[PDB]
Amino acid sequence: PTILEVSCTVADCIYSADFGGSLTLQYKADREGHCPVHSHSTTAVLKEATTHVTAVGSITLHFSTSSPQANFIVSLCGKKTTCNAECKPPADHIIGEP
Amino acid sequence: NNSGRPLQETAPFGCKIEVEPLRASNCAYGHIPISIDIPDAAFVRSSESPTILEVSCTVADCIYSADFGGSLTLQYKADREGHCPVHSHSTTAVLKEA
Repeated sequence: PTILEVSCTVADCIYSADFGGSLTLQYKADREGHCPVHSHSTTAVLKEATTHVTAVGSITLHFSTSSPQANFIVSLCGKKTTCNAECKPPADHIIGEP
Repeated sequence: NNSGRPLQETAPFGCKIEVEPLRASNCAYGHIPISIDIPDAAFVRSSESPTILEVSCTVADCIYSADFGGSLTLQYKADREGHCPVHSHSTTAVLKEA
């Protein structure tokens, strides 16, 4: 399924080792399938890899970033959209994760 | 004979003076800073609680008072049925429902 029109709306985000960022992709596609989602930046990584895509709807995804600002392109079945955000400093000081 | 009035009828801020031990109960004054470490079990990731695509607010007739005399309506669009919390981030407004 090659999606037709997708847009990105980013919720509260934070730059830390843990997955302290969330966003939503509002998509309009043509078939029910298993589209692969990805991040096209070196300073952001998603949690989910393959997401069930419907005809029209939304998908919520998580991400971790190292930049103070989320200024990164997310790709869904090839279609690219630039997510613009503003991530605050982390609340914690130390983590048990890399 | 010249004892005057007791402190029960003169203590400001409406603090009820009680004895054994001497103390003032329900003395409403100032603010207290409270730091709460909420357990990690209560929190849930954003992918479970239904994010809402958009919300529009329409305020009905209101009177600024102590009682919950003001009303409003929120037109919401979401992707799933859930139990969302509602808050007012202004200092001069509070909500009956949370």
